[PDB]
Amino acid sequence: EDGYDMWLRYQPIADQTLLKTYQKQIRHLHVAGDSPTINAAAAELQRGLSGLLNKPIVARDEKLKDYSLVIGTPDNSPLIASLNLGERLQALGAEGYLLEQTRINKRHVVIVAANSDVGVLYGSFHLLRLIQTQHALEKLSLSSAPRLQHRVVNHWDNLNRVVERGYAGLSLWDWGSLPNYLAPRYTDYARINASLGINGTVINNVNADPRVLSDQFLQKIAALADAFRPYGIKMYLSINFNSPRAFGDVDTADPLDPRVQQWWKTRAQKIYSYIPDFGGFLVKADSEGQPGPQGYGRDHAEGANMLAAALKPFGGVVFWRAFVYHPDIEDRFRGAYDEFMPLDGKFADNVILQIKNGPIDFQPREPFSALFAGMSRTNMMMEFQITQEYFGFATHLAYQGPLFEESLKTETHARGEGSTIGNILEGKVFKTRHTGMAGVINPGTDRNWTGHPFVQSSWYAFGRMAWDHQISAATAADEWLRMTFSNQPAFIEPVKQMMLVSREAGVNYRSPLGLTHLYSQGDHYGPAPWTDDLPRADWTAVYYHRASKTGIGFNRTKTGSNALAQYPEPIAKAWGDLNSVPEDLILWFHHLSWDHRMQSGRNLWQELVHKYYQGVEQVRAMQRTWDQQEAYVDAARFAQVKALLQVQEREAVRWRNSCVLYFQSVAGRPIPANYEQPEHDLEYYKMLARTTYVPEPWHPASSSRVLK
Amino acid sequence: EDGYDMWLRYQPIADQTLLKTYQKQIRHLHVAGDSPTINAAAAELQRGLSGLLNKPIVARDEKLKDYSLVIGTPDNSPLIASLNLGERLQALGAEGYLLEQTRINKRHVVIVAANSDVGVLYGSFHLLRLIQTQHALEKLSLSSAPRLQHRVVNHWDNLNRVVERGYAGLSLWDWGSLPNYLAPRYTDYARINASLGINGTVINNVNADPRVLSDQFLQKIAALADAFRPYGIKMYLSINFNSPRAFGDVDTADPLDPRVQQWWKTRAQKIYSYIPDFGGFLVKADSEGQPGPQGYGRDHAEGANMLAAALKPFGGVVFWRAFVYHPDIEDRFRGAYDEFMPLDGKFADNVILQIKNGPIDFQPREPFSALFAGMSRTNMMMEFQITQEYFGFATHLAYQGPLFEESLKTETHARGEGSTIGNILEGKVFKTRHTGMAGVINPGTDRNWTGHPFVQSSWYAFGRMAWDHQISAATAADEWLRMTFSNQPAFIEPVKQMMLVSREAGVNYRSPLGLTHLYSQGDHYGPAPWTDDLPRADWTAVYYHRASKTGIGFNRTKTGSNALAQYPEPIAKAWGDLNSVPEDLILWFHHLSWDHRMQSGRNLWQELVHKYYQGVEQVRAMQRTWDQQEAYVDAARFAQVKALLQVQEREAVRWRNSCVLYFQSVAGRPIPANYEQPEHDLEYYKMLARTTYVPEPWHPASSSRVLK
Ligand SMILES: O[C@@H]1[C@@H](O)[C@H](O[C@@H]2CO[C@@H](O)[C@H](O)[C@H]2O)OC[C@H]1O
Ligand SMILES: O[C@@H]1[C@@H](O)[C@H](O[C@@H]2CO[C@@H](O)[C@H](O)[C@H]2O)OC[C@H]1O
Ligand SMILES: [Co+2]
Ligand SMILES: [Co+2]
Ligand SMILES: [Co+2]
Ligand SMILES: [Co+2]
Ligand SMILES: [Co+2]
Ligand SMILES: [Co+2]
Ligand SMILES: [Co+2]
Ligand SMILES: [Co+2]
Repeated sequence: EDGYDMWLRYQPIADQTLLKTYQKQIRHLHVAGDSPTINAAAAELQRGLSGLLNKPIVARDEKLKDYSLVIGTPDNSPLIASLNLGERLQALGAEGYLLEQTRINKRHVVIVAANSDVGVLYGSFHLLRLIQTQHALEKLSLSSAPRLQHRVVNHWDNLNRVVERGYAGLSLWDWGSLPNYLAPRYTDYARINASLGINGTVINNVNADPRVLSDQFLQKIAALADAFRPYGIKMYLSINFNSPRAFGDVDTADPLDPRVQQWWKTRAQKIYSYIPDFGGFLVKADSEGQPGPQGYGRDHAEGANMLAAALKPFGGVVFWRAFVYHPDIEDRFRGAYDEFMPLDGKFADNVILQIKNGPIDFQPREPFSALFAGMSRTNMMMEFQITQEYFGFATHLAYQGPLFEESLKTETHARGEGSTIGNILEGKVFKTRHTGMAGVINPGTDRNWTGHPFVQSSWYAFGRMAWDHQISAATAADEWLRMTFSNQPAFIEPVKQMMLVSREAGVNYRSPLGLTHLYSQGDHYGPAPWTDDLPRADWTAVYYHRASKTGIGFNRTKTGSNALAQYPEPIAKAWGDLNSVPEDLILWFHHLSWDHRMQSGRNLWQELVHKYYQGVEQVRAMQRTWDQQEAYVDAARFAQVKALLQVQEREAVRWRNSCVLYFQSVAGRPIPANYEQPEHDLEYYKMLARTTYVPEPWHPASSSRVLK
Repeated sequence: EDGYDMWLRYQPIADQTLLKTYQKQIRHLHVAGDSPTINAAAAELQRGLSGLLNKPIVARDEKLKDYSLVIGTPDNSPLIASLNLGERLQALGAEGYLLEQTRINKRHVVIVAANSDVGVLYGSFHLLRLIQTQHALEKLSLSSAPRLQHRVVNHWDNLNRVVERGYAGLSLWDWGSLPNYLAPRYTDYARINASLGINGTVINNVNADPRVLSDQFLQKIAALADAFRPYGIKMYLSINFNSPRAFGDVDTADPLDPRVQQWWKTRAQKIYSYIPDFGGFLVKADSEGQPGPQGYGRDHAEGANMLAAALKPFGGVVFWRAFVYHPDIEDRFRGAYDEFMPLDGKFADNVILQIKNGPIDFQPREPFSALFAGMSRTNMMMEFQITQEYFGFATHLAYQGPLFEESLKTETHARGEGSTIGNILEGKVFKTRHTGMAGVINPGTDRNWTGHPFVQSSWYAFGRMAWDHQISAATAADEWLRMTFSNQPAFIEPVKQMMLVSREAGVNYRSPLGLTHLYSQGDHYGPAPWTDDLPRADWTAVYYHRASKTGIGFNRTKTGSNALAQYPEPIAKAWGDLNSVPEDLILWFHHLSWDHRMQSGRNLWQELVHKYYQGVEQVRAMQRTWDQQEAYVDAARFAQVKALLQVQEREAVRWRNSCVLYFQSVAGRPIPANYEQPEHDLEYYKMLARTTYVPEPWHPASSSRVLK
């Protein structure tokens, strides 16, 4: 096992009693349809059922035999049509499906029914997953339909093939051999994402390269689009707003100038001639030096709508990112809400505002982005991070399921109780036209796609939740572990719990209690809570925690930046009262004295030390847990994960010592004697921050020759 | 087939008659020894014999059975010792072996015998190779010893894991998980190289990063050395001559300063404490802005000897590169010879001068480096390039076997007939102590290690030629094709001839007739024969061709730069007379009028055009040849090579058109009417040079957003 198949491991069911049962149930595979998508479904079932059931199952269009798996839509399979499923099937829409043990013409059969061909494909993947996870097919009757419209992944890939915040190798897209070489991996990539119901992908960096819109690259991209099409995945591209000028065709990119409007209309026509079902554009504009409307004195609705008007005739959409924040504002936290609230209602119907789960930047824990509960007349979608920019690259084990679950189940009170983030995204709260979530996966050419094996679990969790936002981190992990490693109960429970605690461990050894943004800038690998004196203050560490001799935290109540007033009243009330604010968010909103007593009985200095030390202990416990699993995992992946956990323990100790000693130097309070005193002093950890290798090809820190 | 196994494909022998014969001859594997090296040999024979013979062959130490493969040395295998091989074994030295079908106490055996364990390992790989190439074991009696001491590969890997002139992915060395994670791939890398007899590797960029000498990185590198050691491969490191300054320990790097001498001796001690059999140092100094002794007003002997004094007590050596040339000389061709000739005999016995095959920079054809025939009191070694910096990156098929053979069989007349480069390298011509050959392979994390499947053939040939410098390109291709693809004679012949013509095709469409250095600067992917006006002229294209309305070529005779006088008399004569100079080198030494008549009857302009058009035709012929092999090759690799050849044809045409149109614009002569006239003009090809994607992560050109 080298991880190439990820969770699509079609190995014979290990439980022999169960294997026999499946073997009696699925003896033939009946597929009448022959469209590309149906063919892809048949091909997956054929390879999947043959592997899992350890016998040759070939997809065939023949007279129905007893004990068959029959797939199709009423339109492409007369057998499925004969069941007259009616309303039951129809309610499942354009992507849903029904899996049911039933009878046709007296024959025993298990049907993968749907209204569309992509519905059959999704249904087929679920059929396989049931087997992969050793669920019973007897009396099977289940239907499912996705709860969000655009379920997409994002790749921050540069055209040179280096991935920004990419810890799993070079970009998968081999531009030098495209379009001529349709590599097998492009199809496997499609199969991975289709297996989760992911129906779209942005293959290029948001720090966007204009070349993607030239003929040279559109031919390459079209070949990728072709490979992805039979698997229901639409192609999207990140665009550079200054494209008209980069191509030398117009002396401005002002969205109100007719020549600019025409440039993009003509370019959309060119794109659509290459990729007739192109999904549309992802846009990072007027943020971190990236070009945008405000550079021409226009607003984000004006810029987005101009792009949207160009794509509208072709059915394309603009995913316009809300990750915007000007250096001059008093509180970065407030930024996005204050930028976009005045524009609510001004965006065209095929513009969707793509918002990170939190107001800052993918930190281990952030409160929900206020825009989610505030924008009532604009299409929204979520942006989550899978690649571990802030969770330890490819060396740290960190299942992100819980982060996503936490976010999606957060009650916002936008329109009273029941206004969870998930319900907002689905369109149940504010009535909206387009819904979705995007996941920044940043996989690469490493054999196992994600570098660290467990980053696969995050990918998985993300994909499952995009399909159904109420799926728990626990459910997703159970499924993933069974598909990826083993169906042994003794293995699943400990390793699932290990996965479930990994995120919190990553909070604890880095920045607990509402602390945030304590990373080495700008690589983000290691600790650097002392960071100051950067061109922009809101990229430093001290800006956020505002530690002094008397206290720590950032005042976001009515007496401070009043960011709490950007939230619905019940959240503002709960978070602004020291009696009710969750301790896991406290320092985001309150500047508190070191003597403040926490729920545990410890003072805030004590509780900070306790959490940092807890994070390291949690990693050490993960080590012990993983070591007890050697009998259930293959030798190669076992050794790799064991080794990576050793690296993570070493770094978590470095994180703990660096942060505790730094905050000690400011607070001037001792570390309690029941905690192991750090091996060295604060200057040594500063030196370690300057010299400890940063393991990412992209960030310049990896080339740093600093040795002192 | 995804190329991960390279030429060590242990699939069952297809010829059933042959298979039975091998199955009757090798029924058991007898191994008495148990050292790490013998264990690795035994492991290789076990996996190899089992796969090739399609039956379980397990290494055992037991009472000898009839029809056994018996391996060992007289010291570790009583059975081998009982044969009293004597003088037969003595002639094999420290790395040689004997392969022989014989008898031990009545029992039919085949022995792999040597004086050392590594000799047994090398012999074990040859035994496998015999079987892999379907050679008969009956009456087998052969011996072999390497002809060069230091057979190494070079990795231009940066510590961020980007490879300089790297077309095959990221660096193999995963510094973020080292030393903790001993990846299986590290062992497979060792197996690949040991299979060829390669006993050394320089893992880091010659543009050297001083971090490799820090404890942080030495701990990581030692884990690599540990993995490489049982395979007989020693560890070497490129060094930065300014390291004492970079570490902040001394205020100069002057080699005559006692503090600097002491810094390197103390650092050597540190290195050997981690790696007790460390091979030594590779050094790029006073070249292309890299630091060196001349930066302190010292010479290369003074610099090299100071490093050599530090390594001497530990047995280490210094590979000092002669790739040096300063911008204000009249003729870069003369550079290295004028730099090093005055230092002949001034280098310590553990310094070896590492010299490129030619005096410029790995161009598709270069005459031999004059230093090989001139230095008589200095250890020398060859530097060859495998990675296709100048042969089309990972998209062009360019077997380098013929280049290496051409070089190694070149008569220099240094000391009579038989003064071939190969014979000089062996130490027979000048009587030197330390000999070798280095190969710049630059593989990466791509699944097939080399990107383009055929780059594996060039690595293969290099290693075989490092073992025996008289091995032909034809022989190495025959072996490689059989090991990599098929033993079918109808496949071997045409694909072997295709491989053999590929180098020459790459000369023809780029720079035939002694033209050189016509590449886009400084990425090197595409044509740019117009290149001028760079910070230094010797990095441009016009500097070399000197094309004008009246002629082309560079005068290196007595009436020009007189670089020919740097060669032995007979060579200068032959190359300096228009009657005897090879046409494949003519423009290196002579500036000729466009009306000069060539051997073919064509004038020089006509011949120029003919060659450029010939190169494209040769690529088209390679396409047709490869299409005829579909029945013999697995579908995946077949499709991949088919597609790459399409990219190569497109590029070859771009090269042909760009060059023919450029030289036409200078010469003012028509392209003869029988040739397909390019439809676009020269300005268009200049535009394509600015905008055609450069497929390499490392060079900045791949990030170029130029669109016009
Ligand atoms: O969210 C912000 C990040 O975008 C920022 O990342 C920066 C990207 O550009 C790099 O050149 C910088 O080094 C790096 O800091 O980091 C700060 C964070 O607030
Ligand atoms: O041999 C010379 C090369 O070394 C040179 O390659 C240069 C390497 O440094 C890069 O930064 C430059 O861009 C590149 O030109 O090119 C010319 C060749 O003569
Ligand atoms: Co894995
Ligand atoms: Co980059
Ligand atoms: Co645990
Ligand atoms: Co206290
Ligand atoms: Co290959
Ligand atoms: Co680099
Ligand atoms: Co041919
Ligand atoms: Co003419």
